[PDB]
Amino acid sequence: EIKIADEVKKSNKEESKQLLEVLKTKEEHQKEVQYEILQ
Amino acid sequence: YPSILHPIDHAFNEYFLQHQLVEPLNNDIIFNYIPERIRNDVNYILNMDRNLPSTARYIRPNLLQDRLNLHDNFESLWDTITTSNYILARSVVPDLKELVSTEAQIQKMSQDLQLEALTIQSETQFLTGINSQAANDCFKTLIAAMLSQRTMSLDFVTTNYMSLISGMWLLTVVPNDMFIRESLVACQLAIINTIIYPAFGMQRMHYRNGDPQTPFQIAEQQIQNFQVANWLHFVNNNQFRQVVIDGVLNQVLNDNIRNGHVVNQLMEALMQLSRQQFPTMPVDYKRSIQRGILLLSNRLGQLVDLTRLLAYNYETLMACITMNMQHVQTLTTEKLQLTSVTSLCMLIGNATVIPSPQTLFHYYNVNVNFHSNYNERINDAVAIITAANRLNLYQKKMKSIVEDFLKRLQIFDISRVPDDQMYRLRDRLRLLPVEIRRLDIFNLILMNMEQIERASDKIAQGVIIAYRDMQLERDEMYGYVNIARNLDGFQQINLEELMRTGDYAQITNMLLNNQPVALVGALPFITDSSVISLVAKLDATV
Amino acid sequence: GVLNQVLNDNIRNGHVVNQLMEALMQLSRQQFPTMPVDYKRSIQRGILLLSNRLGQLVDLTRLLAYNYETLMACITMNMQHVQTLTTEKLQLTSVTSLC
Amino acid sequence: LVSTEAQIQKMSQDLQLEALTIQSETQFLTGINSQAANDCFKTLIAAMLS
Amino acid sequence: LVSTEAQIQKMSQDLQLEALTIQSETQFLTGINSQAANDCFKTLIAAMLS
Repeated sequence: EIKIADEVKKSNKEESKQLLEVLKTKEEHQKEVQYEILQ
Repeated sequence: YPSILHPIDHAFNEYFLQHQLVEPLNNDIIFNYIPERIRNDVNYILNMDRNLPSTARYIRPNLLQDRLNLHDNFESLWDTITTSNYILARSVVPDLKELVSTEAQIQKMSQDLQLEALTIQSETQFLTGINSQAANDCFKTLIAAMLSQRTMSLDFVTTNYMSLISGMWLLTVVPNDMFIRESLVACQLAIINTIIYPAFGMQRMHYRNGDPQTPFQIAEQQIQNFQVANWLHFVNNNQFRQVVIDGVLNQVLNDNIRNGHVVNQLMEALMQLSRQQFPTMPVDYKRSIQRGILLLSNRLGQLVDLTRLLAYNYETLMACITMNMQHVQTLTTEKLQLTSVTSLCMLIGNATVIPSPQTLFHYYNVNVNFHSNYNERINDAVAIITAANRLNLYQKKMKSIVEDFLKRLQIFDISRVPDDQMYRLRDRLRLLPVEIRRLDIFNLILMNMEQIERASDKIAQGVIIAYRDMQLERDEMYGYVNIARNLDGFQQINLEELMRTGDYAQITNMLLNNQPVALVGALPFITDSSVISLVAKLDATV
Repeated sequence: GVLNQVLNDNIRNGHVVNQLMEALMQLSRQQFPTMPVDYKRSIQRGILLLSNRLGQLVDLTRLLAYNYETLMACITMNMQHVQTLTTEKLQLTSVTSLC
Repeated sequence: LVSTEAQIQKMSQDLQLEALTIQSETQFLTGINSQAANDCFKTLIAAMLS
Repeated sequence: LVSTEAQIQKMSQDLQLEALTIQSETQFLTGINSQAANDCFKTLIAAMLS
């Protein structure tokens, strides 16, 4: 569940998918550090 | 035409004939009925297909400004009116056209920002709220608010520095007096702390909450740079110019905003920030800021033209206003997301959008109808009020009348209004004069009401008592009658005074001792037609 | 022949409340120099509420005084002032309701 | 008397407490009802008469 | 107070944290929870009183 427009999610351009992968990685890093702190 | 009439009837009919409201009509009056500015606007062309005769007529409205001053201590009703006009204005602002695609812009933004995946950055949040439907939301919010003169707040976050940057454009092309204080104080404070003072090594800031001076004021007189100080000077001293035009007050922009030149000083300022190392703070902070403001530098020309477009549509829609557009802070605000401001500032280009003349005529007719109805209902209320006062109606509570005045203004809910506002509003309405039609009709009633009350052979205007064997009059529609038509000599007692404060001591003393007296007030009576009732003195048994 | 604790005759007629609302309009119009604004505004507007209840509070004061004196007339014993031990409570919410 | 609710809406929207960050949100507009105003009206007069 | 994770995002972003680097900025985020702050706030005053 990402906070970005429909036409970027469904965009079959490469830069859009690269962006989405980057952002997912950002999210998961943040979650890793939060989970650590809570541990 | 011939007619048969009583003189009162003739008075009223003749007044109806002479003082009827119609005016000859022709195409010149069709033009001149349109506002000046729109005819004088070269972008609009106007024709027609008819030639109206001298036979034609038209009725004119009453576009007289507010006699009641609802912009003073009736702030709830003013909030209502202001909201109503705001959400009307939203309905007529154009929808933007040929916007930039969201992905086409997000890709440029992302490659300009070099978004590393592994490491954490403040720079991802700049992509927050870049859709369309926010660009139009801001474009439709700002103008509608400036037209309605409805204040609006700023909801935002202290980590999306792009919001703080776009706030600069905002606070240029929109006066600080248009917002509510605490919100833009927070915005200015964020901006000062995180773009400006670190860009000159100044202290972070020490801002007191209820400080009278907003942060951009005492920032104007700490830093040492001409560009930024001039920018701040414009911001702090930007405010609407009041000016009365074609009968209506107008809140006009600087005319340095109507052309886009403010944006050039804003660019000067942002560039003189880009050329500053941040000695206090690390490389990545500076990197973030300078990227964030390159994103707006590269949109400079679009911003210039956007500002021009906003000002243009604002004045163009302003031309279609009839009620004076007072500037007072409202109770309730409109939310404004700075993410939408970012979206507008970023997604815009090569597409002018102008209000169709149909939207303009609609936004004019709506306000005209509301304004005429406001004035006419005021006249109604003032008429009945002045008439109840001049008719000495002292038991009448003037509250239902204000309900009838507000129900007819079809935007207010009276089920949840107080009952003291009605009497304050009454206190204002008493001061207003009456129009001519109603006043003249009333004055025709006043000089003739007594003569009407003489008729209606059901009540009589008083009864005399005089213990003396007086004579009956030789009237010819009757025969002999116990009638009087002067009431002179024998003194008189009013009955409403006696029915208010029961003091029957006077009348009782006068009746028991058989003193002559008259009794004055509408009283019934029976027609007795027997001489045997006369000889026996029965009219003294009552 | 009976003692009586009477009022001022600038209260029995409601005229002093005009002075009150003058003071309250002034307090409305002021800057609260050190104060926050979201709280300043609410205070000013809550003041304006009673400043709009002017005539109604004149009416209240006059009615109150009238009923008090009419009932005072129906007293036979001297009515004297002493600080009593126990004390009737009065909730200012109730005075707010009345005003 | 005036509609209580008509004063409650108005006071709520004029004071605008939800905008604030204080802890008297419901507690301001308590006792505003009738059966409080008549109580005070009686209490003042009785206490001055006694 | 300010929320804790709300503060951890701001701290992470002001302390730009690389996923694959054993650097000392991570330890800055340790023990930042609420109710440690109440513990200190009570401890200090209670000691300076006692």
